[PDB]
Amino acid sequence: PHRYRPGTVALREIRRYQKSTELLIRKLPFQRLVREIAQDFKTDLRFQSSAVMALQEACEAYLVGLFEDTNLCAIHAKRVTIMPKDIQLARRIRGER
Amino acid sequence: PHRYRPGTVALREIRRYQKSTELLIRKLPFQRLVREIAQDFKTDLRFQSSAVMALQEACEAYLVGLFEDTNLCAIHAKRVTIMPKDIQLARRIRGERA
Amino acid sequence: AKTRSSRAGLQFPVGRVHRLLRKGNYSERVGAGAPVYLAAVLEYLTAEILELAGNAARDNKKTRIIPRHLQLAIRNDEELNKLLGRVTIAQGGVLPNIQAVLLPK
Amino acid sequence: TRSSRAGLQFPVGRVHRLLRKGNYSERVGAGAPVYLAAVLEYLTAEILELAGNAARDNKKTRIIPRHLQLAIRNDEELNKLLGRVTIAQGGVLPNIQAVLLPK
Amino acid sequence: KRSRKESYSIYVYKVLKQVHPDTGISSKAMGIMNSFVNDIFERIAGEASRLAHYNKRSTITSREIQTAVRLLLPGELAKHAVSEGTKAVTKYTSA
Amino acid sequence: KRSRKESYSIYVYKVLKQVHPDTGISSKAMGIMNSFVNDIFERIAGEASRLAHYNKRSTITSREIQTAVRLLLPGELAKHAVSEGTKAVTKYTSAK
Amino acid sequence: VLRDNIQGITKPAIRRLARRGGVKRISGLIYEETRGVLKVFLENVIRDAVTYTEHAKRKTVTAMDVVYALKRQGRTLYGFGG
Amino acid sequence: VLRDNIQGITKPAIRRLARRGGVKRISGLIYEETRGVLKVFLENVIRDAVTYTEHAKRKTVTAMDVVYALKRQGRTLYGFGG
DNA sequence: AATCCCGGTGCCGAGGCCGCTCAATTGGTCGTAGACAGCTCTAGCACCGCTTAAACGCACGTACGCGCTGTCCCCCGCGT
DNA sequence: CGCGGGGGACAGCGCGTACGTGCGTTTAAGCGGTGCTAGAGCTGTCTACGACCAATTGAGCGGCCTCGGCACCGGGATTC
Repeated sequence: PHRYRPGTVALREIRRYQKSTELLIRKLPFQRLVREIAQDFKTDLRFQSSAVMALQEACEAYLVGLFEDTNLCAIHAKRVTIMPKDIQLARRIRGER
Repeated sequence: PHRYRPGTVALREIRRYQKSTELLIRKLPFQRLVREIAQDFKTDLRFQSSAVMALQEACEAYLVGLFEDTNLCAIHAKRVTIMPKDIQLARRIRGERA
Repeated sequence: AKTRSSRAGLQFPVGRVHRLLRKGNYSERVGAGAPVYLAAVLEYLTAEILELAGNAARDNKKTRIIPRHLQLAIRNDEELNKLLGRVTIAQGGVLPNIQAVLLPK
Repeated sequence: TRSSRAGLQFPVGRVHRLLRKGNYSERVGAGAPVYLAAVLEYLTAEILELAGNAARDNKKTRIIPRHLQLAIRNDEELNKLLGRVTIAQGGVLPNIQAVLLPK
Repeated sequence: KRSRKESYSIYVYKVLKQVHPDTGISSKAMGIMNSFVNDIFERIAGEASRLAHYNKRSTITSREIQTAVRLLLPGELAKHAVSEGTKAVTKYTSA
Repeated sequence: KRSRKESYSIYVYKVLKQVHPDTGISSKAMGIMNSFVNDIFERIAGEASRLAHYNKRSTITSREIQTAVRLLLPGELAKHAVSEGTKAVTKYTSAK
Repeated sequence: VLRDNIQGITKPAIRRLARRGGVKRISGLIYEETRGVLKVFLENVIRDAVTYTEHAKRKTVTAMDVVYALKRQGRTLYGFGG
Repeated sequence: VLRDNIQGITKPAIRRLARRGGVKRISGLIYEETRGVLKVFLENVIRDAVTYTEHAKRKTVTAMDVVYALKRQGRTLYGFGG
């Protein structure tokens, strides 16, 4: 029936998620990842629910800002698509490596 | 006569200047630049020689490292030549540029 | 005028700031003017952010400042954005900014 | 002296003095300066080993700042600890990007 | 009867009512403002501590806070903050 | 007259003689080690100061210095430094 | 047992994070790369949060442990204490 | 009077710095771009150093003022009094 | 088509008051950090000229930037 | 999760030129030697300013309830 050209809904999603502040990772998969990573550090650990929310607020903010630098790396190479080489350039310059 | 292919002495200079540690900017031009910039903040100022040396050590290390990131940006664009766009991308990622 | 805040013409507590300065191991001795100066500076910066955040709330047809209004205010003001450059505002989001080369021609 | 009782070359008394003089807390435990002076001695340690090796690799018998820079920037963990540190008269590591080499 | 947890909420409400008498603030927004005040508190106080240590002073006076504001705040923000602080100290000293 | 400024110069020499008895050091390189020791001192002491405040304690004990080393130092450097710390503390209390 | 949990960070979830960052087109290799990045990030922060938690002689990681850890890495977080 | 001193940071001086940075080929517009960046770097550093000197009530900027300013900006320098 | 602005509804957190308490304020003593004037002695500035290594400027062409094209498939859109 | 096709990635090529290289010309950096005094650093006295202790007082917090700003939405307005 109707079909948007590729890039139209992507731009539409950029404006949508730059308007809101909600977390974009589903809470249960993220919490299971936190408990597993922490379990490989120390067994039998309990988490305040706010401690998981604090870890998710920072991680999403870190990845959002990282995707910003990643997007700039792609555009510098006259590209529109971000690639793993763009992330690694950003983290290298950031001093993260 | 005799002529090396373009890029050969550039590499000889890279190997040379990555082997040494002496400063690469002439000391007196750098010193006069420091005094001019400082005057625009406070008039009638004197500088310790070690303070200017500290400023030159820091600035050149900053510039050398910035040229490393700049070189990575040019290589990222399938290029061998560094360009102002590479510096602006590097500083943008560094958080210095907005 | 019994309070040190009224004595300084401030809304911020001079007494509490003087306490925190002593119970903070910043120096052996804390002058009498130091808490007053700091509480006023804290008050000025507070007013500067709430001014821009109340404006952002009004632009969004809102009477309450929510965290996004603080984020819009700080990241749109050059000096506020620099003062909080290494700061993360919870539930603040980002500024709408799409790069030019991504726009359709 | 407290350094000998702990088996250290670094001064335990000076470290205890600086810990109280520096407004870090009300009180400083008796073990804190010993522990801290041993860690300081161990890191001072770790740099002097790798910097003395660099001096020998460069046919020197005396450590100059470049030897300290070579030691730190070639060691992964020392380079991370001093990631935001500039070593005066240290220079850089010789490293030319590959695409710049003639083929 | 839960534990006393101090905050800057009452003063943020007061300043907000001076600048926006009909405007409000949510829980999360108040938590960020509380974290903002604590952050800038620690930044200024930390710089003041270093200044006193650099000059072998046992005292942090309003002069240390002033220079800390100059090193920490950007241009216009420091300018107004310096005047609003000196204004409060002058009043406090006389009365 | 004269003025007195302290530095770790004598202890770095004593430590240098351990790994490299046949190798010396310049004054510039000596000033870098002095900056290095001071900088690492500040970073551990500052981290230990926050540890005590976080847990509402007025004392910085070896346990605070131990935790500060594990937050600051990376992996193997930290394991090694904890070994030094605990060893020297044991030898010190066993020589009261 | 718990295993492979990093896959809980799904492809559409990484997509939404890229959109808020202003990303239009995403390569296929980004998703596994982003998982490695997030894991390194979580490892560095949780390591410090647990180190604080252990020093406090607790078995529960508090939000203050995370906030103190985020401030350690230079990624200060507002709205959860401190 | 003193005027145009930034040009004293010459083209071959910038070239040597780029060589030590591992750069093989340098655009012509690089040299003026590098002069603006170095100016901002020195501006931010010297501004903080002068603020330290003023607080010490001195007319001579010490290397410690420079060291303290570099540490402020997250560019710590060893070998000058750190 | 998809998204927006509008008028109605609805509920729970703001923003306010109640009253208790503990942090601030007040009045006061003691001593010391540091202000201040005095003094000396380092190093920072100035200036000059003999030397020459470095910088400047131009000429030449080589190989790299980038603009074009062409293909092939890797993401975007969309219904279930 | 799959389906289907569209445009972006990428590779190949070719043109146009900018930048590397070399030499001759030109400029001022570096050297070390001398002279001058400003300003740092050391020094020496007096005292004002802050800690420190005790006793009184209200500023500030938790606990409290009611109330309205706004999250929610179903319909109509608009803008790509």
